[PDB]
Amino acid sequence: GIKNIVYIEVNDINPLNAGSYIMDDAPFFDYVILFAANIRGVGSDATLYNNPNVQYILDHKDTLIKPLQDKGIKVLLGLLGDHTGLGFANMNSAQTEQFATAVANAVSQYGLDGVDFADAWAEYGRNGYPSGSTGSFSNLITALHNKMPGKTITVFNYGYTSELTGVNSYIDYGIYAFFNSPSWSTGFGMPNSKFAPYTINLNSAPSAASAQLYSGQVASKGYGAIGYYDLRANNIVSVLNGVAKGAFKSTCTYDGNSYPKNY
Repeated sequence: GIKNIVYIEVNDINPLNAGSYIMDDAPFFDYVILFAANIRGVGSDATLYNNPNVQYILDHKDTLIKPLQDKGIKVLLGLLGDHTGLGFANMNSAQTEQFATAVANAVSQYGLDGVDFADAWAEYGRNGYPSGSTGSFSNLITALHNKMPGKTITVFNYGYTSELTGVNSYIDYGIYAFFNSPSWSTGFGMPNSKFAPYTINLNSAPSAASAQLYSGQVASKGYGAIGYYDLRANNIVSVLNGVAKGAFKSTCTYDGNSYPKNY
């Protein structure tokens, strides 16, 4: 049961567009990631910051999130560094529990299905924060798991993720971080059934022939997911139908609904 996991840049793209692709009377995509809320060091606090676009979607969850979940799509909050020098991987123990508390609170408050960690753009070490890893990234996954054990946690395989092997039982999926070409390996010791070794950039899209070939390999090699980054509001069905044929022996169709970002 390969899962299709798509990241949506909510600064540009209305997440409802993920619901416009259909394969076998179900949404093509199984997980939608609202990319992204940020971790921000503010003095000695580790903070969760939702920019106006993220916060608008969360404030309008009944119209911008719930319709996806009503279709059976799991909707996750993306988490990304934001240039303050503090990131997932250089926190002390107090900051780790602060950030875990903030994230779990966001998931419960907005009725989300989980979170995705993308350890990018933290600019580790700026503003007096540690320049290297403190080992906090593994403790953060454990803290968050303990606060919300039935919710999904995915990890984009970028940054300090190599440290996560000891905690990987708490991680549902890992996603390969480079686009349009598979790497037949996994990060942080994940089994193949919990990894996407192939991640399609839906903005700078590959050919449908490359998507069908590589997705068929994802399936025949027993991997459990395929990643998709930057679904836009155009009709990208030729690529997704390539995957449907390759990985799912099926087809994917587009319903024509291009949802605007008018907020």
